[PDB]
Amino acid sequence: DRVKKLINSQISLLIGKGLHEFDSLRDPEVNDFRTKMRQFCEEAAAHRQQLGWVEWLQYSFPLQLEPSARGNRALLVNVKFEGSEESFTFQVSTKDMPLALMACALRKKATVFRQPLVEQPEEYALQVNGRHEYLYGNYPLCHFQYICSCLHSGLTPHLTMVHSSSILAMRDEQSNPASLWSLEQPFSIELIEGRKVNADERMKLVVQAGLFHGNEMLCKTVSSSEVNVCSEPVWKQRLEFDISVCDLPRMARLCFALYAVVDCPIAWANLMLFDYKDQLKTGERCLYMWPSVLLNPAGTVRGNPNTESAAALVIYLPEVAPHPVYFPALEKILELGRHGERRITEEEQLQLREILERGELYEHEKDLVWKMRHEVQEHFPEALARLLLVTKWNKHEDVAQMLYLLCSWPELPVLSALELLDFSFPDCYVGSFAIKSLRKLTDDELFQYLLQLVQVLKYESYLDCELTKFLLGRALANRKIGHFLFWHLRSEMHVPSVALRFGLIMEAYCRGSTHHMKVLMKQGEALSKLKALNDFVKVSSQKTTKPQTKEMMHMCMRQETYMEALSHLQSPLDPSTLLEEVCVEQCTFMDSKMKPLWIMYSSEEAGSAGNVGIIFKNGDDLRQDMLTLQMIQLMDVLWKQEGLDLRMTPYGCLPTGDRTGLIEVVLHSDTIANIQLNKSNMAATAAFNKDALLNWLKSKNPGEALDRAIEEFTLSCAGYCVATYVLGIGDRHSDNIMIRESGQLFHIDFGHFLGNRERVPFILTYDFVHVIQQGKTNNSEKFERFRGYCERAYTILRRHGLLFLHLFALMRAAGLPELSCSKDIQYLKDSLALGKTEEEALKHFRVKFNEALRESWKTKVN
Ligand SMILES: COc1ncc(N2CCOc3ccc(CN(C)C)cc32)cc1NS(C)(=O)=O
Repeated sequence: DRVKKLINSQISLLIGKGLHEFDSLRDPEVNDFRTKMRQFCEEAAAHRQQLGWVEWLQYSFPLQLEPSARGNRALLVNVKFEGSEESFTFQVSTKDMPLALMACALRKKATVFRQPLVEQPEEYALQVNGRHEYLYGNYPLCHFQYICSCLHSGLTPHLTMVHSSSILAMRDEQSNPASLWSLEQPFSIELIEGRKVNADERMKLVVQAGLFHGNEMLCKTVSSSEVNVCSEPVWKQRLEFDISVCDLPRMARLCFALYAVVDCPIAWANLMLFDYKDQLKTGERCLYMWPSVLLNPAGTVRGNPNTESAAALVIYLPEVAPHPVYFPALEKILELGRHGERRITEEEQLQLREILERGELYEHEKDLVWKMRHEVQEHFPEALARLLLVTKWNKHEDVAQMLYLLCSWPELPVLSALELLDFSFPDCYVGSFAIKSLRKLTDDELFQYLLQLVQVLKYESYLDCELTKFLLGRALANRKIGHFLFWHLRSEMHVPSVALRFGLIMEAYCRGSTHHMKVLMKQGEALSKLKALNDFVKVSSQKTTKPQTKEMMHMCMRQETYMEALSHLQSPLDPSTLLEEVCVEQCTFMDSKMKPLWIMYSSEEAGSAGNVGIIFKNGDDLRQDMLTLQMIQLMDVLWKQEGLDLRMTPYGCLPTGDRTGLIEVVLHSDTIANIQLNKSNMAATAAFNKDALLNWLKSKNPGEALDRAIEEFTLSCAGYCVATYVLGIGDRHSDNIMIRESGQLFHIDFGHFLGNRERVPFILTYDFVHVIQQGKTNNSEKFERFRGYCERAYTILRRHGLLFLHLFALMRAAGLPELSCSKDIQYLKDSLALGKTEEEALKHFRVKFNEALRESWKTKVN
């Protein structure tokens, strides 16, 4: 009673939408979703509460492994036991496993405490000090991201021996508190009227209507008659479509576009012809229209919630029978589809093989794919998508024949399944099949594609769907998946077209983890304070000097309400990172229009690794930055899987609200512009501005360390030259390029990509060529190694070209202005030269790299 009511108010506050608002809709689809998903998520919670202690570590602290390890050398490690000040430093091999390190620490504890211990190494796990990260399992130490990170930066790993009883105490502490196919007549509707229409009185109003199965028309579009512009237009007319009622596929959507003609677009509205319970819709429909920015088939099938101001179209769906009509059950479909004809010549089998291994077709090529559909299934199962695209979705007999093959189709690789999630495959059985083949995604692969899977929810026609159930089950089985699923949904609650769907998924998730709900509430409280703090800084920076606004920001942060809200939270950018003590004196803000905040933290428990920063931004939109950075990270994983480490810096970036988000601070780094300012009385001051970068590296890396820094610069420079070229990152200048004290170069500010439109050429800067060449004018040995790194990076990306294409195609659902159409996708197709052979693509890259070298030399002339 009192706990339920409190939890309900806590979910309302967390998701940014009162749960009573779901109840007020009196929507049976909303009610069934809420009841079935609450049950599903509570069942997941009960399974979790009884997990074994090692399984609970897999849930709460999933392993962070090196990409090359997924599916020798000496090392110094500092190990302590929980709640003990005392620690032990000892030598291990990078090939040693956590258990050997643990047995070693237990022998030391037994010698110091003078007693032969009862404890076996099997009863413990290794925590990374002051982090929600653990080392466990039969993996050598160098396979762990944390150990790998220490090895490269020279730092000593600091670990804590945590007993099973302590992990079990965590699990316990975090518990949830106790017949259609006979109807041959053409499809028709009555277009009754319009309400709250706003247009120029000199013009006339028209309603264009179309039937779609995804993006493809099921028949030609039909238009109403022209009627004089007014607030309440009255048509009362029959719109007849060239398709029989029996031929409407299950996922058929009726799409409307209201406009004014002398073309002046006004509004659009879509609806599914069948409901969530498979019933063919009849009766009057009031469609609350969305404003046009003509027909929008990809647009949401739910009405505009702003019923007070929105244009409304009133339609009538006729009663096609005196009894309700449902879409036929799978048994009936399989029965009709089971019947057909299966041959073809040795020459035409070569023609089919040619086009299936080849991707638009000519009409005759389509007919052969369809005729040879059984052979597509048995000998080319990976060509399923091609066959689905040749299926006549406007003929129920062909759809039955297609569904018959699909229902016995072998499971496809993850790559093939991602393509099938596109809106180009709108059928529900196709969608279910795609999810079935995605079930084999590892948590690491799932995390890599989570952003695209969340965007795909915007294409879904109904609330209760296989994709939502899949995402929820995986989120509830892995705390990190759960964390990012929550933030990707929460960051879009200000978007009315997704607020209901996203709000309902977050509620179900919360029912599955009351403890995680409170952990996320703590994060939301810090974000609420940062927004109030940022508003103060925006106002104050216009009235006074920078030192004054900064002192005022500090005084504001030092208030008890701010010190409480801003400290002791898991970072929204990374739940493994603990943001412990806010270091007010180190906090500041940037001089740009939105005055973003620079927030520093420290943790005595984590030591040096506890010194972390976040950038809070309110006013800018970080969605494209997050996507670009996720793509750069993916490049890093694919390169590392080929044994290529280009020493990349894919720092965290996460939208959290309406034009609000965080960016991970990379410490010990500066922009190229700041370094090239060549200030006097500094360790880097230069005789020639071209020496500035190398002198800065020299001051940071004395003696023998310079060699390693130049190499880190070269590797990262090759990675970023390739990444920015492939992704078409433009507006590159000295203040959006950074260098770490390690020598690593990295890019920032990804507000423009995919050419935005101009084809971005490969960029080679003389300043960077100068450092790669160790400061020498001529150094082809070092320069050409760098070219090899670029070529190797580029050829790896090309081999995974389809993965980038499939992911970017799914991202079109995000509604990013620079990722809206096929033209934007064509940019990636050209940058990766996907229509060519590897030798032709490498020849093309070489011409592009040489064109960038001749461009660079115009600066070398001076
Ligand atoms: C899209 O905006 C951003 N993208 C990335 C960063 N990074 C992330 C990595 O750590 C950094 C360390 C220093 C600087 C450069 N300094 C001048 C603040 C920038 C960054 C920062 C911003 N936004 S800002 C700070 O420029 O207002």
